[PDB]
Amino acid sequence: LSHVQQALAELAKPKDDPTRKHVCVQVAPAVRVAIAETLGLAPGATTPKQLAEGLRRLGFDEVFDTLFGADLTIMEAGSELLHRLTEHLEAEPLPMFTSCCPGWIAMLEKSYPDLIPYVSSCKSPQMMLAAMVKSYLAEKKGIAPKDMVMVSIMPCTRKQSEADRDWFCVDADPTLRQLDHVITTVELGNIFKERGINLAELPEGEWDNPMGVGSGAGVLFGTTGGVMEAALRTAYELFTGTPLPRLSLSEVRGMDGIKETNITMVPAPGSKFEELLKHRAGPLAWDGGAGFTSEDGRGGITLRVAVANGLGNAKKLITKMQAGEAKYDFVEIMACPAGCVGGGGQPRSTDKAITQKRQAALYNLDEKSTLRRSHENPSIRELYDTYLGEPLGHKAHELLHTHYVAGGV
Ligand code: SF4
Ligand SMILES: [Cl-]
Ligand code: NA
Repeated sequence: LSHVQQALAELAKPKDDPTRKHVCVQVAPAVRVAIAETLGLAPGATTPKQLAEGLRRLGFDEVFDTLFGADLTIMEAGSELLHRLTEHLEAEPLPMFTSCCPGWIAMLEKSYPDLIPYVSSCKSPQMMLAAMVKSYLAEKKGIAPKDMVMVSIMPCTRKQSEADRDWFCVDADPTLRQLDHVITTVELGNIFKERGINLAELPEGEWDNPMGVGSGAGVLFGTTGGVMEAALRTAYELFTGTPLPRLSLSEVRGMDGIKETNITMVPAPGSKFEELLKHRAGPLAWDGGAGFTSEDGRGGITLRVAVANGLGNAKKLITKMQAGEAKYDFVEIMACPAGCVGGGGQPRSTDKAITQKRQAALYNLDEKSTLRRSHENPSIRELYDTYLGEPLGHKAHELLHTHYVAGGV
């Protein structure tokens, strides 16, 4: 009856049982780093492939990395940000708010419904991957979507409410969910312990590529800095023709839980963006944007970015934004004070710095030194080229975008 119980019941069916479904799991990075703590070990003390092996030992037919879903979110959100910028340069409002945290989306709908048009229409990484699995991958494997079960392992006690939004379903049948069951880090750790599975003693397993062909997880080596940063990078690099380094946000004096950075953007020589800047020179009192110019006319825009952690802190930021005392163009609100590594589904620790330890072990040092870019991922390129079309296009909109409901759902 619980979602854990339903998922385990699907796995309990022998693989050759005529009523067996194709049971898929996707795993968030915050889960991978914290799951070792369920054994009393340090964050990161078990490897990603040990976790993949453990999941395969529970009976999962596919084991996916949610980072594949995040590459889709980066493609869509980066394009969406650049589109809003483009529309505003040529005279879907700015500022844009990210949409990946369901705690934020719940507060948005209930308490700030007038802000709905400013929020990204992107689904979350877990929902984009789920939508893809029950469309593209089902078709590829010749499996009816109703015979697919999608489970996510999340650090978050709110991701089931996200998955349960009614229209996240296949062909307007609300009982055919894109994402069926969410299991938290601690629930999964309990499942392993109840079965005598010790992740730390497992051999390395393998990931499956959600494209259904090829080796590995379908995500390239390296790190992005997360969906918000990589969406910014996508827009910035197209706008300027120059690389965006890893960001370092600074604390905002006088506002708890708020960090910021300003990103100066000069359009690439000969680009449409350069043309737009030169030729064409609501609830949130947006100031028409920050810009700069030089004596010879090489002008640019300055993108003002904020991240709010904690919903109380976000409410204070929104108050200041409405007052015009805080001026931002792109804002990420996450409900958890420490972000997802400190989510409500994570192990409890006496270590006041456990979330710092989780963040540090979240990706290895070799991968942290390497910046990767979602649009360079051959699996992502193939999916757009042969199935989705263009970011923000009709098919991408259908599978990967969503809407919001004033008053909540
Ligand atoms: S910040 Fe917290 S509530 Fe929001 S997605 Fe992450 S774990 Fe869930
Ligand atoms: Cl997600
Ligand atoms: Na594989």
